[PDB]
Amino acid sequence: AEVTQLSNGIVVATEHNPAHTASVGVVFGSGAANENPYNNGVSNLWKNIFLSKENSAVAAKEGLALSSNISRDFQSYIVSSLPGSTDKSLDFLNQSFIQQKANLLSSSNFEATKKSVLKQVQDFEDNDHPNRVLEHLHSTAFQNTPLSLPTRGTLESLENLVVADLESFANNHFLNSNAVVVGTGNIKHEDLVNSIESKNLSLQTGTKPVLKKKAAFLGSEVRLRDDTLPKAWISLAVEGEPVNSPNYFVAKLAAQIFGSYNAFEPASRLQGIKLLDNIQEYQLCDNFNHFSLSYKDSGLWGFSTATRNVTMIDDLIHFTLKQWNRLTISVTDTEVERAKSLLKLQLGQLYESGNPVNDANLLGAEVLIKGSKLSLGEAFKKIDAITVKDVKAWAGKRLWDQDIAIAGTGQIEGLLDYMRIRSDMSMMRW
Amino acid sequence: SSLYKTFFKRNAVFVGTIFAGAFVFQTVFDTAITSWYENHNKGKLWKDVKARIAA
Amino acid sequence: MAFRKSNVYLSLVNSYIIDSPQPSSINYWWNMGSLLGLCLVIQIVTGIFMAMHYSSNIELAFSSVEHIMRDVHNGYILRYLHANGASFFFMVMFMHMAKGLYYGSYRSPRVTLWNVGVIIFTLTIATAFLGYCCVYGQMSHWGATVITNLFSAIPFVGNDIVSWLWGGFSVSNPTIQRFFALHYLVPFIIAAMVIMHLMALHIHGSSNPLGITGNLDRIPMHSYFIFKDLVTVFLFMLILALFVFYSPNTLGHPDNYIPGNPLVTPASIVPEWYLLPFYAILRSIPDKLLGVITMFAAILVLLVLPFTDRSVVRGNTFKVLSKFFFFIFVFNFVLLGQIGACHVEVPYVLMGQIATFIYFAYFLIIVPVISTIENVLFYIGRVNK
Amino acid sequence: KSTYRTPNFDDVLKENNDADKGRSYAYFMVGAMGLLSSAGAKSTVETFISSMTATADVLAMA
Amino acid sequence: QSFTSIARIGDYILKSPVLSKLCVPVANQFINLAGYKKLGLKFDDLIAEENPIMQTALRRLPEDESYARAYRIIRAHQTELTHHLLPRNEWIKAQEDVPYLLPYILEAEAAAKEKDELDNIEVSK
Ligand code: HEM
Ligand code: HEM
Ligand SMILES: COc1c(O)c(C)c(C/C=C(\C)CC/C=C(\C)CC/C=C(/C)CC/C=C(\C)CC/C=C(\C)CCC=C(C)C)c(O)c1OC
Ligand SMILES: C/C=C(C)/C=C/C=C/C(OC)[C@@H](C)[C@H](OC)[C@@H](C)CCc1oc2c(O)c(OC)cc(OC)c2c(=O)c1C
Repeated sequence: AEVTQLSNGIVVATEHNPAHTASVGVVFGSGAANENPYNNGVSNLWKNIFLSKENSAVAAKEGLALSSNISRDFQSYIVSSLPGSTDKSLDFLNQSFIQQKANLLSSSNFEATKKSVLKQVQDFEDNDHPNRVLEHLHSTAFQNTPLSLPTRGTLESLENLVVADLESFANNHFLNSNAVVVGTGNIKHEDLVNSIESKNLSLQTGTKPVLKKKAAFLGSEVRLRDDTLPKAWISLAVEGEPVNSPNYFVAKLAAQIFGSYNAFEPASRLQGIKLLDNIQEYQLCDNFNHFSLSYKDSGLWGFSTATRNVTMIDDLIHFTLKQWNRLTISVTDTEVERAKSLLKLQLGQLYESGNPVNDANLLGAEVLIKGSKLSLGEAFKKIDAITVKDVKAWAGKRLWDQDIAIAGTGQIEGLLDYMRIRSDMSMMRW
Repeated sequence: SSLYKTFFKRNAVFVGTIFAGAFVFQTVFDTAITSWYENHNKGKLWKDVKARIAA
Repeated sequence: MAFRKSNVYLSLVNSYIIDSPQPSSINYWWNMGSLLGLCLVIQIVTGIFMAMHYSSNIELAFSSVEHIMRDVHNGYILRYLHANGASFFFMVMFMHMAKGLYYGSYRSPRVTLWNVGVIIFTLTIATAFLGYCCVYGQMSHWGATVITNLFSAIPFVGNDIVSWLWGGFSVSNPTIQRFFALHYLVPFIIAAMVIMHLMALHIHGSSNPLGITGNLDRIPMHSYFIFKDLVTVFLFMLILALFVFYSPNTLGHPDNYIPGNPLVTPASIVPEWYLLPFYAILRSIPDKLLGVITMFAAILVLLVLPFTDRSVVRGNTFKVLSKFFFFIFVFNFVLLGQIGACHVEVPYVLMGQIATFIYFAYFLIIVPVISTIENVLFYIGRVNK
Repeated sequence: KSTYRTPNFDDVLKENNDADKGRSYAYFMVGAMGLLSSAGAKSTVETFISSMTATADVLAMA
Repeated sequence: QSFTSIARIGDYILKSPVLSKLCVPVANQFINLAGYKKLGLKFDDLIAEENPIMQTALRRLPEDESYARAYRIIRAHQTELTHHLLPRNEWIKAQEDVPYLLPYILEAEAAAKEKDELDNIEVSK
């Protein structure tokens, strides 16, 4: 458990633990939330040439493995080494992001990569209905606002993208003040920071990105009815918490109370979740899962679900929203306590997997926003300190009689109108 | 309007307050109307005619 | 499919009356319900034809009924059918209720069925009282007086309710005219409650004399129980006919052939026979308020039986102690009625107070204790450890 | 067209500088309708109930 | 009244040889007067089934007992409607009048009671 971050000319962040391999990468503070409607998908395209057969063979000769991830707030390019080769990873990083960042964009490479992210993003829209729905949830929830842009980009902005768009983006966002270099694995801080302060040369230092306009939640829906699909997939959310919200953890705990479910897993049917008494009688769904998604400016708190019970979708939604009503008025001590324990377990399994590439992404994203990483033991202190009173005060502000955002696809004829769903965000009282 | 958010604060008005307000309304409204009505018809009422008779 | 199934109106008829799956073993005790529907029809039809000749003014009401008796062609038949039919309506209702009591018909999943039944019973009692007042004989006037006064026992606002019900200082013209209007209305509310009763019946079906599931052997309503119903319909009509033609006044009170007199209450005043057990219960409590509370409670306590019957089997067919105490209850109820018909005099006052206790103790004490004991007896008689 | 490209609602959307503007208006209207209804129902019930009280012609002072 | 509770009271009586010798003869005579054996029924056939415990229990009954219960119930209804009893050689004998459904019922009540306990557990720190 370590967090050593220090700024030379660039900002260097590491977290070392004797494991096996080491992962080095640069993580930029700009993602799909920084694109336009019209160059949407430029980051995903950058990712895909960085992993192209040409660049990927040059790394595999050296015994290096490549990894990249496009998100909303950020963007990361990562090389995993075998831990004494922690220097030959920094060679491949700079040989790409200074030298080859004019050789990767060759006409034959770009056209074969663009053709591959087109088959890629098309395949997504055709078949991945849960993530497709969740992506459209962000699209309508945050419409005409940076968080609405999908991470993979749209088929139409993608096929109209040229080399100059990659260039213009790279020249405005792959800057020094919008970068953090991250090392996870087992390698020391002073083992890496010296290999970085070895070579100087700043490259476009002093240049800031471009500013924008703030993200906002708009209560709304997008309904992607398709009667030929064998199920209905729906996601429903309120405006949640940004990272570095006081209620960052209260929100995450609230989502753990209702948790996630899988009708076919015997153990899942037995969880201490009151909602399960309602939904199992007539089998109202195959699965659901609650989430508290947090970004820089905003977040989404809600749930997603999939079902073949297409004539009782209204009972699914009704029982789920009646449970959420309880958070404001009647959530019990032992529900909160169950959530604490399970939130710790899952937050643990995230922050300490046996895979440094995940560690890098979690470290990178955190330090880009607040300039530091809160340690796992520090989180548990915050989690344990949450009372029933906290959850109630949170839910009464975020959940009770608040606008929602809805998205769905498949057989959603039985998903009732907006106002019916929205009325269930509260209860009648004297 | 922020006159609403002082009394009821982004929540709807509850039945108990509605019922209570209705009892108040009934009396106030009736007096306001009877007053206007009897005034508008000054001179014609039995009230006014009795003031000009004595036996 | 067959038209009786596909048509929107006929399918209702088919699912309730033709194809409705009945347990093969229900006995003639399950014929009472159809006899109650028949009774409801007899009362409504004969009442409407009489209404055509009836005047509700307090000066004219008694004479307008004498006019039905004397001048209206077959008028005495209509009046005697109505009056004797009301009595037969209660005889059959008591049997329908007693059947329910014996066979555990009030039990889950038929609690709603039972509760709606208790409402119908209250409404039927109120309807017959309203009709009885319309004759405006001596029993009419004092019945109206005594029963509207039940409400004067209500704390603070009781005498206000009574003067509002009367429409004045005492039982007068306003009173009898509004009681006729109400007597005409409530039969139709009873009809709507009967439909709600049959709706709750339909989702679980009838029970049967064994108290167990009927699902393994059903036979259709049509033919079997249509013609079985016909047997008791004719027997019912035969007996009603013997009263209407041969003994039309045996179930009534001679004082109601005397026009009502606001200044004189006959010494011979007695409630209608079907109200006597309840009357006795009220008379047994030497306090005004508690008298009327206890009497109403004697009806509401019927609602308690699904909870105080602790047994694990439905019905009394295989229960030796429950059968015995059931008949204690029935004959105790008859005694309550015989006490009601008697004078407030020495042996009778005490007997009525003890019978009243037995009435309530049955639901609240005997059934929970005995059904628990029978539960345990069934167990230790077969388990060998 | 791409389903991620949400159509224009600018003509309908209240340019949100006041968040609870429509909510406060809606809840005032819904509240006021509730008030005047309950008073109306009360008056209607009293009208009918009072028609059963002693009529003007039967209040004789003997 | 739950079968867990009937079993509690009944077993207490059955063990203590004061009560055991006093009551069981009374109970034996009650069962014969009940008369259900003359219709070809076992007591457990008589238990009201329209509730979740009894539906769970009947669901878990082995096939062969299930078909047998079905026959005994149908045969009882047919005899009832003819206003007869069975030939005496067809009556259920006391050796046959076993609590065959009781173990499934008790098992289901315990499972249900635990769920109710666990759904309502308090926590102390
Ligand atoms: C469940 C239905 C009804 C019951 C239990 C019932 C019962 C009674 C009773 C007990 C009487 C007094 C009988 C007597 O003369 O001693 C009566 C009178 C009367 N009923 Fe009904 N009634 C019912 C429905 C109706 C209906 C729908 C009408 C239609 C207007 C009606 C009209 C009358 C009239 C005109 C009288 C006065 C004539 C008479 O005394 O027989 N009744 N009713
Ligand atoms: C005008 C009155 C009523 C009508 C027309 C009516 C009609 C019926 C009918 C057609 C049935 C099915 C056949 C039968 O079991 O007889 C039924 C069943 C039943 N009724 Fe009524 N009923 C009336 C009043 C009541 C009352 C007063 C009660 C109880 C307070 C009641 C309790 C029940 C119960 C519990 C059953 C189910 C019996 C069983 O299947 O074991 N009913 N009724
Ligand atoms: C599962 O269990 C059942 C079961 O469901 C049924 C249906 C039956 C059979 C019994 C019945 C179907 C009873 C049905 C009857 C009713 C619901 C009647 C409702 C009551 C009424 C009063 C009908 C409405 C009548 C009128 C408005 C009167 C019409 C008036 C007229 C024509 C006036 C004419 C005069 C002039 C001058 C124009 C069973 O026996 C049974 O168990 C064995
Ligand atoms: C608009 C409708 C109104 C106001 C009234 C309806 C509701 C009231 C009832 O139940 C619904 C009511 C009939 C009651 O039910 C508890 C019955 C059991 C009445 C029992 C009853 O009868 C009597 C009776 O008949 C008489 O005749 C000569 C005389 C009586 O004194 C001597 C009585 C009497 O002392 C009692 C208790």
